Amino acid sequence: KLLAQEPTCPRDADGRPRVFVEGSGAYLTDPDGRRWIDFDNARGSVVLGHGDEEVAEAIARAARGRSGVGTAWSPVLDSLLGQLQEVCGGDVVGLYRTGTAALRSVTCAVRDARDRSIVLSSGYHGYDPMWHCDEPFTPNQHGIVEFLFDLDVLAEWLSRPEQVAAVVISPDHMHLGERWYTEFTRLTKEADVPVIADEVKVGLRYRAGLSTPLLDPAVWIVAKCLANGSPVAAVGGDAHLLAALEDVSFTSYFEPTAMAAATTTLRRMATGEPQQAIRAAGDRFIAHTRAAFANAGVPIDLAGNGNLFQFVCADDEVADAFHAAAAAEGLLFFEGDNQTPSAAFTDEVVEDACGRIDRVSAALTGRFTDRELTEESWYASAWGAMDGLADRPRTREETTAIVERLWE
Amino acid sequence: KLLAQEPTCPRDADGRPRVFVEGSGAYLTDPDGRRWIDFDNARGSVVLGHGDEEVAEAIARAARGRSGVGTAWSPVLDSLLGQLQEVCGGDVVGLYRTGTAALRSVTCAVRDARDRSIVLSSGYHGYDPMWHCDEPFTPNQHGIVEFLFDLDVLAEWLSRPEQVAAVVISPDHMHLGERWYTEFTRLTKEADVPVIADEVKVGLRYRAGLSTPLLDPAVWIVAKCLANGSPVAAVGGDAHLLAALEDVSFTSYFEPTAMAAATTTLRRMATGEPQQAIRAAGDRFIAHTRAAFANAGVPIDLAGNGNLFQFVCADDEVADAFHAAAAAEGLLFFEGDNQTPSAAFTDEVVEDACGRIDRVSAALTGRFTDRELTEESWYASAWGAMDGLADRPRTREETTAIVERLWE
Ligand SMILES: Cc1ncc(COP(=O)(O)O)c(CNC[C@H]2O[C@H](O[C@H]3[C@H](O)[C@@H](O)[C@H](N)C[C@@H]3N)[C@H](N)[C@@H](O)[C@@H]2O)c1O
Ligand SMILES: Cc1ncc(COP(=O)(O)O)c(CNC[C@H]2O[C@H](O[C@H]3[C@H](O)[C@@H](O)[C@H](N)C[C@@H]3N)[C@H](N)[C@@H](O)[C@@H]2O)c1O
Repeated sequence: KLLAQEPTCPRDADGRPRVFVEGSGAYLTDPDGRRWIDFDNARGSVVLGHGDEEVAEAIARAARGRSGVGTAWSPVLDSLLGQLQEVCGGDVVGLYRTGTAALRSVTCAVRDARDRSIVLSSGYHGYDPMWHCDEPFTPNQHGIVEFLFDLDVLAEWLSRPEQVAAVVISPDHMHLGERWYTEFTRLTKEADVPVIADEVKVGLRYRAGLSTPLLDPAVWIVAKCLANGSPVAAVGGDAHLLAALEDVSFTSYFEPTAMAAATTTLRRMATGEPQQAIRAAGDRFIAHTRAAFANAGVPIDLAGNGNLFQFVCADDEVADAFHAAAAAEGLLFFEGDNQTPSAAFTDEVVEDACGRIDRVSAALTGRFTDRELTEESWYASAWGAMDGLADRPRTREETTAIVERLWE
Repeated sequence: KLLAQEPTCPRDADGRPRVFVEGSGAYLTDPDGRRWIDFDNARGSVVLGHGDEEVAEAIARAARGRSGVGTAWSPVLDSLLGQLQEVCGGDVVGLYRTGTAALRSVTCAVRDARDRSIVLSSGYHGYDPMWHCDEPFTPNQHGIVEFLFDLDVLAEWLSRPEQVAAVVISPDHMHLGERWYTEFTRLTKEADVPVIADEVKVGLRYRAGLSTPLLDPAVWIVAKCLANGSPVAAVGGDAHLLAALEDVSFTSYFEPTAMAAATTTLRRMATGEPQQAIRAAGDRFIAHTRAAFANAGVPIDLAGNGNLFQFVCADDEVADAFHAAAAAEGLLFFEGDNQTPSAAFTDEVVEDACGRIDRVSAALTGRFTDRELTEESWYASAWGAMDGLADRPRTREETTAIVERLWE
């Protein structure tokens, strides 16, 4: 009753937030003492594991004033800014406390520098009202055009490039591939329109760098993979497009525990070693789960890879039964969205999660053996996770029909 | 050269950031080993003291997952929301990572609830471009009218009340008195326009509550005094005006170290004891300093009280000389803005600081003896610290003239 906001979090079947009282590594403990395996991981921001020792020791020293104070520039900030630039590229870098803040600030800065009114957008960019819209493919009141990753619509808007300030996309790699990114970049280069790569979720997710070399971003944003859940986002890119960032300052800019979490996490993420380990362990869990369901005739497949994957169910009913069965075994999934294991998802935890998937499979057998994975199932589950249209061959009339089905 | 932003921080006379390696209580240590007394305190967000051990212990435990994880609701959140509603009041509460984000979210929500386009504003509300304006007393492109705490301009805009969604003010108590607040509240009650009290700086600063009972805010925001520098801001007030906050969610919402810092700090700030101790200690420093300058012919006075005060210098040459002399003695002032001691500013620190101020006064004696504080000195100093016009008697044409001198 007290809380005016509606934060995204795991919720039970009746909509009330699931309470977890402690966590460590890959395991969460609920009030009754039951241990769950976390695949949500603070919506993908805990990439090293809950309570990671090295980060925790750095945070504790920073809370005791040993590595700088919030009053002033600290010795470690230069190394943070320098490594961000080495890993992600760009002329200049900037820092924020949320992805929402970073996305609003850089989009306004790029719009100002370009002196053009229209921004074309696909993917989620945060909660700020500037992104709200009543319908896709047309400007909202802030000049933003949602194009749902549809390149026919994008091509049309870019055929009048004079008025387009920038294209901002949150890249997805479960449902968009080489073909889509090659044509996206071809179109934007032809229009000479700068691209803002919103890599809040996928920046540093797959390797020590941005998510695909097929994109050529003028500006990038990363956050979830940067600080093991502490509130830090970073931006970088072309100096003239980010000129307006000179007016950005906020009180907690130099707060030392966030600085400790970001520097300690980035030094490790910049080696690529956590992403490689997560990839191997997650790949094993995916392969085990895919074969389990296929052998038991459960109509649920997987998209993505070990770093970032999602469940594709034939229908809503299937997804509901899956989610109840998963919860009963102590698997904590981000329901209808993407699963992002952390480095704490070791070989032993994989074994444990596979045993829990074995029991979910056994609890779903013979209930939905008839149902097929239709094109409708693939678009609906992709729409939940990457917030637009999957790259699957389709007619223009089919685009309209999908959007009519799925738009909120 | 890497940073695209210009964060507010102590800088030397050439504009380069002063670097500090470590801090404990009221003392900072610089790279050369010199100890400085901090009056800036992360722009007033460190109210207990750098490295406060009780907060550090709670942060360290939270960093190890001992009371919750960023994935999910936990009991620490229930207690925090309850503590906020108990100290500040209101129907509902919400949380943010910065004062800037909180102010933008509540202002948009209130404007949408009121279905009116004009917001009247005084004081600083954060870095977001929605507050940028070319001229005072006229609506910017977002419908916001800056009125610089001038109640004659406010009365003019409230004489046409039907299009005024809200009045948002950052209360000042160094240069605005009881008479200002009683007339402000009378005018806004008469127009039936809700008041948003931006108490990011002054909320809990002076007592265990908001800054003055002479305001009747429909919505309040606090931050600086909440978490000893960790990135937490809170809002609350009338449920119907904050209904759009149901759309607010962000990835780090459940981040446990920030919640640990806030619950621990707020528990101490809710007793009123830290603010009483700071008031007493800061008052002793102010009295000593005012007399040191006065008895040496140095044209520098002080405004405010022990919780929050500022220097008022005859002119900018005096202020520049004062700031250079202060840094030479290891006093770390928020230059040209307000000083906010922490609870680590104990009597032993007061005595040290008074000796340093004696040396500052000695360094300035004889340089500026023939200069005096004018009304222009008071308006210029107030403008830098509270971002509007001091409450001194003046006509409407004198207001225009002062603003023409000070508007940047
Ligand atoms: C790509 C991207 N850009 C910006 C942000 C905003 O960052 P902050 O949260 O730090 O401000 C994010 C945030 N990612 C959160 C999830 O967004 C989508 O899912 C839904 C959210 O769960 C919900 O809270 C929103 N109201 C709607 C949104 N569609 C993604 N499906 C999910 O994968 C993300 O974890 C970015 O991801
Ligand atoms: C009252 C108030 N509301 C909102 C904010 C924004 O909070 P966040 O910083 O967490 O986003 C603040 C912040 N206060 C910081 C200082 O602001 C003013 O000082 C100047 C700033 O330092 C500078 O960055 C700005 N460009 C201009 C601004 N005038 C206050 N004078 C200073 O006293 C504050 O400490 C609020 O204070």
